[PDB]
Amino acid sequence: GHGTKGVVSRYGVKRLPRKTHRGLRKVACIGAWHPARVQFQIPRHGQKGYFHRTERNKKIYRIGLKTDKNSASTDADITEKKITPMGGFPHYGVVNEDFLLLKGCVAGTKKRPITLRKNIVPQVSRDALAQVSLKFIDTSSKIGHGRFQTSEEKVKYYGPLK
Amino acid sequence: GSIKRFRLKQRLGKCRRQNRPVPHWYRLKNTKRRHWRRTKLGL
Amino acid sequence: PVTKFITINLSKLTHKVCYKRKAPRAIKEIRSIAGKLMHTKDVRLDVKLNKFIWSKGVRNPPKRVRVKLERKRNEKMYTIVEHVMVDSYKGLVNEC
Amino acid sequence: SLTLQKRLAASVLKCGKNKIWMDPNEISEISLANSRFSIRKLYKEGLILKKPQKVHSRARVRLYKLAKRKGRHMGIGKRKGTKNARTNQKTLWIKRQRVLRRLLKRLRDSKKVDRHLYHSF
RNA sequence: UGUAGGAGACCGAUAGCAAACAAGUACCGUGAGGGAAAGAUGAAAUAGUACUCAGGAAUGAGCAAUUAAAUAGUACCUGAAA
RNA sequence: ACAUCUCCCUAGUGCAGAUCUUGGUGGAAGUAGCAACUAUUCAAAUGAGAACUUUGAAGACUGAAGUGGAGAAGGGUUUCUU
RNA sequence: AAAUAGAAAAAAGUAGGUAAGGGAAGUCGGCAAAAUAGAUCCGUAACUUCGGGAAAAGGAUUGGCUCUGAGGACAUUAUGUU
RNA sequence: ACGACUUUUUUGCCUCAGGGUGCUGUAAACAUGAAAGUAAACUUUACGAUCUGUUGAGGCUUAUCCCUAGUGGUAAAGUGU
Repeated sequence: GHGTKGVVSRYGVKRLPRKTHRGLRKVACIGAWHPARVQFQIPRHGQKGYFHRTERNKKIYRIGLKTDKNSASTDADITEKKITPMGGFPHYGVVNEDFLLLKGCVAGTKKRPITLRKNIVPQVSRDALAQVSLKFIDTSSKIGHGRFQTSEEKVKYYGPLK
Repeated sequence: GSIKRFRLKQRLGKCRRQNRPVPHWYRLKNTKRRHWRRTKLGL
Repeated sequence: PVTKFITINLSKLTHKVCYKRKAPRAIKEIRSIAGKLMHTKDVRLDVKLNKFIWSKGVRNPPKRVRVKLERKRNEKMYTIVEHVMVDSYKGLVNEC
Repeated sequence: SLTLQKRLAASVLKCGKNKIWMDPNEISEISLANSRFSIRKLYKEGLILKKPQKVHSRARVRLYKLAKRKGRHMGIGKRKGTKNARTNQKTLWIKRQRVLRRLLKRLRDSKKVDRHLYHSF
């Protein structure tokens, strides 16, 4: 959700020239004397975000398990990692239980419920068929600029402190 | 302005004297009142 | 009646507001918090505490203040809000 | 309202209105005053005071002027004036001529040079 | 025209002299000048709204009270339409 | 104070309208709006009632081409106390 | 104290800022905005009525600190006071 | 924008505090420290931008950060059917 927004934000129209008397973000010209009504297809001010959306065909890269002590660890990097970042996720902290690692972007905010559904028809594509082999999963901080990866590593790096 | 002559002085004191409301002892047996900013003397 | 000693983070309460209204808002937030906590109609804010809030001018109020809240019934219910001088804010507790 | 008292008080004190202090206690007694003789009495007692002034210190300037005397801030980035505006051309000329002419007269008059040598020099 | 009379098949308060009145006034224009709005309680106020209660005070109400009449209460006749 | 159809003279005699004249009044509407000039806060007093009265404490601004002193024009008791 | 206050903080407006890589290719128009700008030291063309052009163009430098050097006035015959 | 929406109201929640994660960049203070020189003794004592040490220090880090049933809190008692 972003609130009720202007035409540029909501619909992506080009701004009016620098010259414009009543502002650059002033609307698209509706036009038509006949028909004698606004054409609904015109872009216009109102809500941005909070829309229902189906993302389709997102690949599962990994299903994590709470039971696994090495859940976000890999065969390549064997140090103890669970999916929870260094200092936890911003606004979410510890991931409590089992988890889905899904390719790319997902609609809505963190903290939101998300519904996963099987595809309407089975998928025979290369990308569908393919077996993922992960090499590494980051657990660096996203609270900061993620300069470090684990609490042990931070202790080893600094050493002495007050 | 600050400077004035006898006729102006007398008239201004006259206008001041005049302005005062009607006496209530007469009334029990009307008014024209001037407010300085709203109505100027026009002399 | 009771007298209790608490810490108000004003930086948190003044977070959204502009330089010009920052110290006024901080005063209002103190009054509102004390009022809410002691749940009183009348809240009285001491001059020493006021001087402390306004000390660094409009831009930069104290980020944390230790306030003394006194619930007092003499209806004649009110609370008085006063500052108690303190150095470090580390380890402070919200008891009587 | 202390209006009346503050106008009289300023004349009694011989000082600005903004520097007059009325005691917040016994304010009724102060407010009851209605003559300059009364206001004088209040000041004499100590219920109306002229404030101590805000008056700036020369201290910061004295340090800076001492530093200027030490030659420290006379560098290029502390110049905005022309060399003439910094030190005037006429003044320098006038100094050299007057000191030299005083010197020449004193040598001639004391008879350490002659009139001829003096006039040429 | 000024003053004094007598008049009327005239007008009856947006009419009629600009003026039924504290009007050639208020007010406006640098000034020459321009120039209004503006009558009605009742028979009698030497009948003008007493007194009480509730009201900070305005005011309201009264089992209280003038008048034949107060939804006649002095910006008071009747009191149309919007 | 009112009528006259019994008859007849007389008329400034019949309004929806003139972007009519004059006066009142709506819908528009609790809306447009109350947008120059850095900032006020705390406690008290007054009083029936205080963001904008008064006092005190803070914070600030005008910044000597001043929201400072004096004066002219012009205004004319605006002064000042109660 | 300004003909108001409070609370919220999105559009939109208005006075502002700031922007990767490009650099007028947008638009009638580099309009807007920005770049430039003070001093000292250098250096300065076409052209000219020889007066100018000219701050041309084009460069460099500039803080803080601790010093070094130069510039007066008085009175002892080379020395002092300041 | 405001309605509206998401919530929670004692196995919680808020509040601070602690701890985590960070962000900044080495605080004040003191040194019988050094430092271009300065002045005053015959190598010491006054003065000195500065730099180094104590010192990855000191600060800030929830408001729309994370964890903690750690502190203290947790009211009105109103209204429609």
